[PDB]
Amino acid sequence: MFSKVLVANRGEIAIRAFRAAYELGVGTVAVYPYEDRNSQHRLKADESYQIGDIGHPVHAYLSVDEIVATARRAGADAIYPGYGFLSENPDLAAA
Amino acid sequence: FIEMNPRVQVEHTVTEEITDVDLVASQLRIAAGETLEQLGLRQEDIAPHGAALQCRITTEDPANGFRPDTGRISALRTAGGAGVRLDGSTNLGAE
Amino acid sequence: FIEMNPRVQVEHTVTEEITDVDLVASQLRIAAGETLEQLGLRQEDIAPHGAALQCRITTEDPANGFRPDTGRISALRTAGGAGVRLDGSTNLGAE
Repeated sequence: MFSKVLVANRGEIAIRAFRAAYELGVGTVAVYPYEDRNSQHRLKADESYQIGDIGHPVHAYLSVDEIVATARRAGADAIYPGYGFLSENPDLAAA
Repeated sequence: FIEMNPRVQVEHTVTEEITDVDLVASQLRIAAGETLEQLGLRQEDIAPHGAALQCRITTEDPANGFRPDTGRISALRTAGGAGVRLDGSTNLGAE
Repeated sequence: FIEMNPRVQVEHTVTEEITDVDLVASQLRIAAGETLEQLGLRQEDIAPHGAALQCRITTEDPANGFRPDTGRISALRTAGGAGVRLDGSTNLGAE
């Protein structure tokens, strides 16, 4: 199966994805903005990274290139959208 | 035939309680190149049994409009028992 | 036929997960003078489906013997998700 997976989402869906991945023996990677450093999903993953600038926390999650670069740097093999954010944006699939 | 949502919603757990089939793990295994034959998901042993329902708890005030309210949580007591499932959990002192 | 326990144990939940029949409420209704006819507990629709298991978490130290350890709880993080049931819950700062 996949060696590592990156979840580009926030909240309980990220924790559900992490639990499902751990049940399958797959590593997990998380991304968070500065304003959301106190979320639980940050400490539920094996590795966490900070994305975006010092403002616009919502726009940080809507950045295909940054997420792709972070996944490439972390050696991930898959990206899980979840629901909401870039879950139905074709640019993510194209990238 | 209003439309077709090409993703997973927040209500899938409801069907997970009647068909006892994992959705996210099956999705991840399908993305890895598995068919619905080694997974055992074939259509002669899928039968619902029981009923189920789901509700969501928000910070909206039903008194002043329905706008969200922000603050620090000063007391949290959860629940559980027979036939109860909880998704998402905050902590004491959260903002 | 080692013996017969005339009470309810701490493991009944396990059968409650396969036969989805309430035990304590049925016991209370039986004590009120009800038969197993209005309750619907007749033996042609009782069939187990799935598997289940139960474990108990104690303060016993597997390092020094197995004696209990007393103290104040300084951190509690629970769990949950699909197919998880929790019975009994302490709180932060408990003794």
